[PDB]
Amino acid sequence: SHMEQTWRWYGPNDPVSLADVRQAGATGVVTALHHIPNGEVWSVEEILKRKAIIEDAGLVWSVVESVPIHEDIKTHTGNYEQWIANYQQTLRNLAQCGIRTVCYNFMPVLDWTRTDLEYVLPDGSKALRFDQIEFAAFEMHILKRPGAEADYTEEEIAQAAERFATMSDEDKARLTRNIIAGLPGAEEGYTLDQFRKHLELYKDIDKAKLRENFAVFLKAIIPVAEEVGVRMAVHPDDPPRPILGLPRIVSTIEDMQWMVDTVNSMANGFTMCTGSYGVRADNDLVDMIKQFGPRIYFTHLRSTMREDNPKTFHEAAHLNGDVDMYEVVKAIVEEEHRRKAEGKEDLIPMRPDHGHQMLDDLKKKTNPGYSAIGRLKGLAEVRGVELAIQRAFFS
Ligand SMILES: O=C(O)[C@@H](O)[C@@H](O)[C@H](O)[C@H](O)CO
Ligand SMILES: [Cl-]
Ligand SMILES: [Mn+2]
Repeated sequence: SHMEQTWRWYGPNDPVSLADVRQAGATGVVTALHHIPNGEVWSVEEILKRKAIIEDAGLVWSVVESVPIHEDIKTHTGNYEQWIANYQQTLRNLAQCGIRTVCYNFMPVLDWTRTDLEYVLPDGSKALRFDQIEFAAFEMHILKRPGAEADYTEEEIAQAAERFATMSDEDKARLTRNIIAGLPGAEEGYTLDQFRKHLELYKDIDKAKLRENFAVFLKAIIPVAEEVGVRMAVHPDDPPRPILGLPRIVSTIEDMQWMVDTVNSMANGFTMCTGSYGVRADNDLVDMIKQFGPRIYFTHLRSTMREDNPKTFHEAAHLNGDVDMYEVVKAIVEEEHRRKAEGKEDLIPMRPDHGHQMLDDLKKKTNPGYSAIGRLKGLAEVRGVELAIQRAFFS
């Protein structure tokens, strides 16, 4: 009702129109200039061109998601100094156009990851899924990483061998593309060969080293962001665990605390993605919002469901997964109200994040799972929760 409701739109080529977005009830668009090569500067011209298309629909461009961080920055090799300079200028250009929140990630090599893009739920709709056994089969029988066996239980290894033996040639190709070619929003894509040689750049890069590389980026970017009035909102790792022998360093509350200890400026903040942090049971989403609320500048309000094997998860309906959506929304609303009580008034934009593929969308070739109807449904569910919390606790 008063909640700042936003919606990820990929641009003119997105099958979801800006009319669909408005009818969904979003007043704000989340988007990026996806066509601009990784690490190059986003010109004012390109920015204003996207901004105008959105304003034309009677919407506003609320959040950027994402400005990509070149791999040379994450490995701290090659042209990193130039890429950082460009990233800085992108932020200058963005703020000059009046776009003041930037979402970004530090997932190395791979972005957000799923093994199955078309998992049929009992109601007949389709969800994204991360099957631990599918993923083990990829790592040990397709990628053949040495020695990936250390990331798995004996039983999972036996199961991975069995699943692989039932896979068709095309099952194996699809699994591979699913994992490495890039899902919607990802700024990197690989063939198996490209992927395998890219992993080698990380043979001497452990958790501590990646943190060091991230620190170089933050200390360079945050002062520019602060100077220019832009707030940075880091998106967590998805899944928030180390995969493929590579570290993942935006997964837990310790990692969030590390980021604040590294750069104190308020320009250094967070995207509270409940779908991603919520994958692992040990993340206390509500505590995360209580502790880091002042720095939460963007939320993704979706939910996942862990299965019998707790590393296997699929995307749930927004109110029926592992995320206690009531408690999460309550904490966000309480954060917005303390801002208001400290004198300001500074809402936290939300987007429904992912949706199931359902109704008309089942007959379409869709961006997984950025189809419209499922995302509309999640948006509406969360709208309702938030409105009732406003009336029950803040009327
Ligand atoms: O939670 C997620 O995985 C999503 O929000 C992503 O689709 C999005 O691209 C994020 O910015 C991570 O790259
Ligand atoms: Cl969205
Ligand atoms: Mn998210």
